[PDB]
Amino acid sequence: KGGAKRHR
Amino acid sequence: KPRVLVLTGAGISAESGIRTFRARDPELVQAFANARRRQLQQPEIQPNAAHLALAKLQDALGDRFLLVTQNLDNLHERAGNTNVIHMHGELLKVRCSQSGQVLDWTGDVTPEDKCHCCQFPAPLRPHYVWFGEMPLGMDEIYMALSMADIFIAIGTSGHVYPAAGFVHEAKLHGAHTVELNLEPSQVGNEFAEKYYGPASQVVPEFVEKLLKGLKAGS
Ligand SMILES: [Zn+2]
Repeated sequence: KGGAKRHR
Repeated sequence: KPRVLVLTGAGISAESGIRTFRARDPELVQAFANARRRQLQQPEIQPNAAHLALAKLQDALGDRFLLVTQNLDNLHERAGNTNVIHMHGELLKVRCSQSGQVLDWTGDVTPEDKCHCCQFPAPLRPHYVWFGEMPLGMDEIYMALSMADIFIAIGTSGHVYPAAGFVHEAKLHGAHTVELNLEPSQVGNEFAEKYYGPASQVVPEFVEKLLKGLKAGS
């Protein structure tokens, strides 16, 4: 969970 | 009564005339951001029945409700929701590049515009979160997920993380999961209950269903 905003 | 957490995406604002933001070059990027901010100030742009049903839901549940959105628009606020967590920030805000303080902003942003929080005014930066950047309000969101009895995702594609992982987090913590979408999301099969159709129809119908089951109004 968490992390940068990212596409699949 | 039960705690309810709602996650919304671009699909819920589509019927209000709001398109996906940027599906690079700073000047062009600023122009697009400025056009989208401007769009939000037009009288013809209004919250739709789906937005309004979510305000009714917060009115019924009070502090047992939390709305988290991926959207940059202010339509949830205009509909009457409060304490909306914008995990990807907002178009009608900017951030001081120096202090990090967030400011309301309605007009164009230009390199001429400066903060009023610092000893010597600093440049303003977007408040929205772009791909690669860190989302907002995550501690509060994960805390809410860990306590939610029902998790409802509305108008989300299932393509954008961390938001697309929330349904998994909900499951891990024992929440009932509901998807309300125009069509199945990338993680549609991960939800326990799901309804498909235009948000302006599907969301008010579900909210009525839920409120009645909660014996908490209409
Ligand atoms: Zn400042």
